[PDB]
Amino acid sequence: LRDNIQGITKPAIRRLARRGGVKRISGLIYEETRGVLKVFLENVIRDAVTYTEHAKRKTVTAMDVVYALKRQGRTLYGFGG
Amino acid sequence: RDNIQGITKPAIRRLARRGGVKRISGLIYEETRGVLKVFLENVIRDAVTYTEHAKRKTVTAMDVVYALKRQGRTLYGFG
Amino acid sequence: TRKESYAIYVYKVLKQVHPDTGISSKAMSIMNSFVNDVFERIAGEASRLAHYNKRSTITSREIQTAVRLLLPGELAKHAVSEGTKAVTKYTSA
Amino acid sequence: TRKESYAIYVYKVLKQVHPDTGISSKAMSIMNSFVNDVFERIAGEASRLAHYNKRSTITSREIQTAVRLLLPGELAKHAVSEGTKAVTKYTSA
Amino acid sequence: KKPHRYRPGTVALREIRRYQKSTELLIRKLPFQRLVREIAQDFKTDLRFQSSAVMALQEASEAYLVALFEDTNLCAIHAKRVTIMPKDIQLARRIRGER
Amino acid sequence: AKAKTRSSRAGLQFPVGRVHRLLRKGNYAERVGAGAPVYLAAVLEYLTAEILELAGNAARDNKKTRIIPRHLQLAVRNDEELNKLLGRVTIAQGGVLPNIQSVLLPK
Amino acid sequence: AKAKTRSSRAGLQFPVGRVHRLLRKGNYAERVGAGAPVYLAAVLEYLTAEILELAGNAARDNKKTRIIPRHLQLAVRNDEELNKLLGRVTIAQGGVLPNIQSVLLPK
DNA sequence: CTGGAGAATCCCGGTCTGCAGGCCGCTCAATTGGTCGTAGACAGCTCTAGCACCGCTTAAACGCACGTACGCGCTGTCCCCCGC
Repeated sequence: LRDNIQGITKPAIRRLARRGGVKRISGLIYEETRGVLKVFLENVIRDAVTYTEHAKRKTVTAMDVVYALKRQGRTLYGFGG
Repeated sequence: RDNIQGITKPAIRRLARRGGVKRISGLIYEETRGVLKVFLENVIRDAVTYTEHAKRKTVTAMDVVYALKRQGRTLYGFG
Repeated sequence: TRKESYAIYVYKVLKQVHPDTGISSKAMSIMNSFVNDVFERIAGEASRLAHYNKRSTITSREIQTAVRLLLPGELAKHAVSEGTKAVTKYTSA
Repeated sequence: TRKESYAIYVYKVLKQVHPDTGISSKAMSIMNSFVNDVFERIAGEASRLAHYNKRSTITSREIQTAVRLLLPGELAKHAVSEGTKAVTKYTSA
Repeated sequence: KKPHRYRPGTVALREIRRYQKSTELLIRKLPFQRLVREIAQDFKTDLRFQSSAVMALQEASEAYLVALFEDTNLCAIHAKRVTIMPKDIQLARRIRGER
Repeated sequence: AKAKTRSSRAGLQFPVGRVHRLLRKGNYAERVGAGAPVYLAAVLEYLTAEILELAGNAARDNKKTRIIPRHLQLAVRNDEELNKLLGRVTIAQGGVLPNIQSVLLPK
Repeated sequence: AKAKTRSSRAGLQFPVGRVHRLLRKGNYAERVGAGAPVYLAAVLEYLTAEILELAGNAARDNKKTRIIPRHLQLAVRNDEELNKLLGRVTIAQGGVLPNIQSVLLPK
């Protein structure tokens, strides 16, 4: 598993910005977006894995993700509750 | 009764300076007055709620501490 | 095993207000999660209130105080009215 | 009546790290507030964890997990080391 | 005998309208799962994953990214501009508290 | 006498007994008062009625007979107080409000 | 035999017995592990020592023998991990870090 | 201003299908009734601090004159992002 952050293609970020209400986009944005997304994903997954390990489990559940998001002040509905 | 005008422009300028602000427009002062008023309502409402639930008539500092804490603004040095 | 939820009561209320409106499963789970979250918020605030006042009981007064603290304006007032009405009805009957 | 605090223990810790540095009352008041804040944060997170795994007991493992979740990086590692060392020393003693 | 091309920007507005009404995910699922597993590799090996978990991460990340894009658009407009600059993103994240 | 549900006694759709059980099992306090679960059930029922009413209005506006997450998001975000309450909540498959800034409009 | 403090057994300065009592009375769980209060007191003592060391350094840099809230604020804001930990914490009379933007400087 | 032209979108039948919702058996969690212990509701007492007042004093706010630099409008250039 190497070089997957390039998997987020430029059209994907373009669609994300269009949903975000962005009309004109600079070309040197996408790598910054990828870095920020990587930071966010790392922060969430760290706590998710911490929860999974404290339960002595080997698979990560969505419910662990729910707790991790809740502890970071980002509550998500519709994934088990 | 216009205690909102008790917040004179020198105090606003001083706060901006501590905030690292160099040049200030003249329209700023009233905007700060309004924003500060909104903040004060938000805190004081909860403070009075806590004071009333305790069936008290005097607001204690601990009430303000709880109100600030539940708003995401933790304060130390008062209990 | 068996898991419980608020699905039946949510469906009852839906038929009460919009008798001719269906609901998808995902949305239904969304309401379930929403109810759970509100429950936790009110319960935690009530527990903090009780601990602050050095009390052993969670009464309806604490619930009302927590509702006032956690709800914005008109929502808080209407919820307080509803809770007081329900408490009065239950006490009378 | 009498109110307890952490003044003496913080004073001893200060004398350990800086055996000559004094302190003002406002500073140790802030110290006690910070100590209480950290205590409540860790204890609440540990209780949340215990309820998460359907367990009635709070052990040192729960506190270790809570500290790992609440403290960032090197602080978490060092605190884990301190807690483990203290636990091992107390159990051996 | 003309290409009949639309002016720069109207297509952007049309796709903004398109994507502000839809709700589906905008990212390919397989690359996102691969990246998620790659990131998780650095915390613990041989980790298994529920699919609902990966969907949860994808939804949360896309929502957060949309919010950040909306804030960045306001920041750039405050600079009386139309194109988004990375400095706008940095300022927005700093103001949010993430920096 | 025959069992009569406390929800019926207070005339509510939500299970007061389950609420009391959860209150006792949540480690929230040593003892739980008699009327507190009723109050909480009433509040939850009222809030549920509010959100369901708005969601049904939105779904009928979209001309569908079932409420989907999109309608829920629209109802929550369009209401000022509901959006204020759910300020930090992410709704799965909720989409976004179709809002476009004026300066980017073609002039 | 003679009473010996559990803190001494663990070699700590923070009162383990008080911590255990507060844990019991804090309504966190029905039962409390025996090794819990020791762990918590150790973590608290470590953090206290860290921030006290930084504050003493700051006070010495000000040629003052007593730590003031300004020293505490400076130490907390200067330490990256400590500042992140107390991100939403306001310290009374702590002031702010002396920082001026480059563009406002005379050129 | 203003028709055409082309592309984009809407809409209305027509068809298929997964799940929303209803039905059913069962069981365990809610209910009912009675016991008992004890938390707090309540009355009563004390005395602290919060409120109000008054008189000085002086630092700060205020008003104003004045001058300049900066926010803003305008213009020309180019490059780089968009439509394809």
